[PDB]
Amino acid sequence: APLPDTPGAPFPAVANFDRSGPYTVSSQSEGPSCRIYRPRDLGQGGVRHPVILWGNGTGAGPSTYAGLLSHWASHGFVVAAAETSNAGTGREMLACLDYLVRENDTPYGTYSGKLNTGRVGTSGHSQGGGGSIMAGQDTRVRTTAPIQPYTLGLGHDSASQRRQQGPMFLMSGGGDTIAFPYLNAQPVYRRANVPVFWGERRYVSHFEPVGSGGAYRGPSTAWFRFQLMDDQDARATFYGAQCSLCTSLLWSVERRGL
Repeated sequence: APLPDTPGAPFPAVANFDRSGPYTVSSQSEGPSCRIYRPRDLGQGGVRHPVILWGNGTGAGPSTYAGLLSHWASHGFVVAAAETSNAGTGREMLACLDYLVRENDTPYGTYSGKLNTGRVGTSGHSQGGGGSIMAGQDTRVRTTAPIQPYTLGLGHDSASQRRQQGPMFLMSGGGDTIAFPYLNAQPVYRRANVPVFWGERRYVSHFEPVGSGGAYRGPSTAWFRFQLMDDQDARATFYGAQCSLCTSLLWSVERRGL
């Protein structure tokens, strides 16, 4: 850990990060209480799929975010969402990683030889966004993208903010009165020991990520494509003084080490 980077053929390019990708998707509950959203046909054309671990919002289940999870899977990601409605410690998210790792390496299953376990990301909404930070401490994790994280309690260890392994895309909502950004997101940005891109979407509430992922679906996808798939087309969304988010009137950007 990190696990070796084992890339396959390059992933098809897409013209929009917020539209579906080329793959037909499926989901199943399997492993240690994991709901996995993935391309129906794994390894099409020789691609090796990067992994995204997902933590739900407090009291929610994977289906609450089915539109977002499937969307990522349509791009070519295998998304392992912990089934738990309380994912703040990040432990259940990582149990799902342990299962995929094992499955990839075994000779005869669904995922055998199909994953790129050297390319792992974490994300989550609210308590699960705190859970993605906590899991981002694992050396197997290359990047995190917490969506409106709740970091004031519900299993969060603020020490984890200074022990990240890769770059973070921190997302907050200007109208979130449940995981108030100044109290839950600003401290994460302040303390991050890795390059951080903090995008605050003005006006949106704590329910914006539920379902299709709303305004966070495209940006989050561009982030994972760039970090996990080396998609250079997604690069400009976050890099440069003129990156897309940077010039958008609906996002407040704060960047560091990038």
